Amino acid sequence: GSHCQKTSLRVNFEDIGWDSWIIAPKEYEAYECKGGCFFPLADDVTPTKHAIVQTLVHLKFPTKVGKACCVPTKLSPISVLYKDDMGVPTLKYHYEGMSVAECGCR
Amino acid sequence: GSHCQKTSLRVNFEDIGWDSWIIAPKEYEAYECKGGCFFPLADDVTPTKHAIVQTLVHLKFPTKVGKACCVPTKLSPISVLYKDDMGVPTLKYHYEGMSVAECGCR
Amino acid sequence: PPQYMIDLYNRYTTDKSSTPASNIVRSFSVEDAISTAATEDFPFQKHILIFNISIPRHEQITRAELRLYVSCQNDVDSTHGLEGSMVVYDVLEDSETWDQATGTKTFLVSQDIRDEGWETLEVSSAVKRWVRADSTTNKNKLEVTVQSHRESCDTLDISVPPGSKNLPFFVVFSNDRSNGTKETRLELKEMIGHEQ
Amino acid sequence: EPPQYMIDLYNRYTTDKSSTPASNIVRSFSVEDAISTAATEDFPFQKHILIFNISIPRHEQITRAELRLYVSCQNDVDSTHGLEGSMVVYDVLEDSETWDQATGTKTFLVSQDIRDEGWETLEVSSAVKRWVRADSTTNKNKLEVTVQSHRESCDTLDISVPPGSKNLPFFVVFSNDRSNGTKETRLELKEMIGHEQE
Ligand SMILES: *[C@@H]1O[C@H](CO)[C@@H](O[C@@H]2O[C@H](CO)[C@@H](O)[C@H](O)[C@H]2NC(C)=O)[C@H](O)[C@H]1NC(C)=O
Ligand SMILES: *[C@@H]1O[C@H](CO)[C@@H](O[C@@H]2O[C@H](CO)[C@@H](O)[C@H](O)[C@H]2NC(C)=O)[C@H](O)[C@H]1NC(C)=O
Ligand SMILES: [Zn+2]
Ligand SMILES: [Zn+2]
Ligand SMILES: [Zn+2]
Ligand SMILES: [Zn+2]
Ligand SMILES: [Zn+2]
Ligand SMILES: [Zn+2]
Ligand SMILES: [Zn+2]
Ligand SMILES: [Zn+2]
Ligand SMILES: [Zn+2]
Ligand SMILES: [Zn+2]
Repeated sequence: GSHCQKTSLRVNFEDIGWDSWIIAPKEYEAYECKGGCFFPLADDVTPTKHAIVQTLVHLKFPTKVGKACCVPTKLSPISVLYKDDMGVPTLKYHYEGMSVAECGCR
Repeated sequence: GSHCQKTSLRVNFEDIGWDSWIIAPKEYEAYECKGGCFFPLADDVTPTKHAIVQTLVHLKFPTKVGKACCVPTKLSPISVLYKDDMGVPTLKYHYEGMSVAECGCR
Repeated sequence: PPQYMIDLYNRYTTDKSSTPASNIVRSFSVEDAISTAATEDFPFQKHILIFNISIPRHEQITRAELRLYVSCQNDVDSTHGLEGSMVVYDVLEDSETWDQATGTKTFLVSQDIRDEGWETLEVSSAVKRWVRADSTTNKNKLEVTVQSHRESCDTLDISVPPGSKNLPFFVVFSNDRSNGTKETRLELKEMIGHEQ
Repeated sequence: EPPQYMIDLYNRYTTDKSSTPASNIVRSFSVEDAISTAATEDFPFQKHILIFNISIPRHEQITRAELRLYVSCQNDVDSTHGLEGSMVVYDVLEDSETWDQATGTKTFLVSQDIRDEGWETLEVSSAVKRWVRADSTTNKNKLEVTVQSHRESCDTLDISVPPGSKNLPFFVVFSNDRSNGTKETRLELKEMIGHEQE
């Protein structure tokens, strides 16, 4: 709850029950976006115009409008070996959208 | 705190002090994304793989990991008349990223 | 800021079914004006209009308009008529002696005038050269000559400085070379400056 | 159940991140059924028709296909006299419920000389590419493998096939996406939502 930034998040597929179809890896670094999008929004959170507007509106009317949320911007792919819906073993070098590359306010 | 969805949000530039450079319009519909990204995440919130993973992780470790945030997806442009830093009157038919087109969980 | 820009805004918003050709529009008022009265040698009004047009390198302009206010300048016997012609030149080389009677000019638009009011001159070519300055020759200015005809006003002219009303100004239509990519990037940085 | 070949491919891809593979998508298809005919005097070689269920999504563009076979002299006595021969795989176009090789229409894929007992890799990309664009008409999605034993070798030199349970043939299909990952990640998402509520 300070500044929107990427934090460590190790995800074990056994824990979330995805070990039933995910063959590899057993666990991976997915990362997490923590912190708030407090005024002002700087370059380092890649804000949108709406985010800036909403933040100012929230600053003006905090009881009616909430502030922008700290969410992942671009996501990084990982290598994944898994079984298809048909049970077919499938390996993908770029399984897009599994881990956080950058964070930001939206 | 129900379902991630687009809600109405009327923004007056006078209220947020942007009347100093924004000439037109005086106010516009910017919209806002309200609601929570509760399990399970469906198509109507265009979730990412990370969002799905984190949501499941949240179910397992709610005290350590938070759930996905309801944020704007793609943004719609509006027509804006304004003065440059040099004081030059500027009109742009597509001033991108001013209002919410779709919402989703990230 | 001219209401011409405001009406353009209203035009864009009321006609959502009809998208305009240009996204970016800017208004540039005249910075300075050098006026020379008609002589027997050169029977017409001469005006050198100095502007400060500065369009970002990453932008590709499409059209430029020079808006002038044609009016019989409150002469006695002004009911005798208002009819003539006017010509705008892109000034390459100037000279602090006379106007028209010196320097190097490139003819832009020839305009016949009748009604008192605003005239629009399509002088896109001149501004495009101003954008690609390439240093060297000092430009960013143009010369407008106003020719009064026989059966017309003796003081037929365009309203210019040091006058305070209906002064000349530029209307530059522009788009982005990166098709809006680099544009919205800088718009964001601009907004962040205006944020705090 | 998932072949260790697939597992090793993962380990290869992950330990060598500095060297990106030519193909992103890799799938393993085990043999569905096998029709085996022993060598005859008329046709002195082992005949196998291997029926698969190769199904690659239409929006995907496959690049390579591998047929993995286990070549072995079937525990014959005096097999120590040597183990050397060759094998040929044909893409079956038109089949016929009579004999193998001795009937139907085939289009030749790969000729392979064999020496070591173990797994062989056959470049049979063409056949699968033809199978993807099935266009109904001629029923395919199957191929014929012949195993030719040479003179100083085993009379029972063959590939391990069903109804055996060990070292069975399988396909390895390498593929990329035509839509450059757009339609790919869309369906991956829809599938994952299914695995979300799983
Ligand atoms: C006229 O426009 C020019 C831009 O072409 C302005 O010059 C800029 O001035 C700022 C601040 O003085 C400098 O940081 C920039 O480097 C200048 N740009 C160039 C290209 O020189 C100038 O200030 C404007 N003048 C008026 C009166 O509007
Ligand atoms: C061979 O593979 C095909 C395609 O993968 C399978 O076709 C499936 O048929 C079922 C019928 O209930 C459909 O619900 C599936 O959607 C089909 N698959 C696809 C990818 O669309 C076929 O079942 C497989 N054969 C066997 C014997 O398992
Ligand atoms: Zn919860
Ligand atoms: Zn647009
Ligand atoms: Zn004379
Ligand atoms: Zn005339
Ligand atoms: Zn004429
Ligand atoms: Zn007369
Ligand atoms: Zn720009
Ligand atoms: Zn040979
Ligand atoms: Zn024998
Ligand atoms: Zn796919």
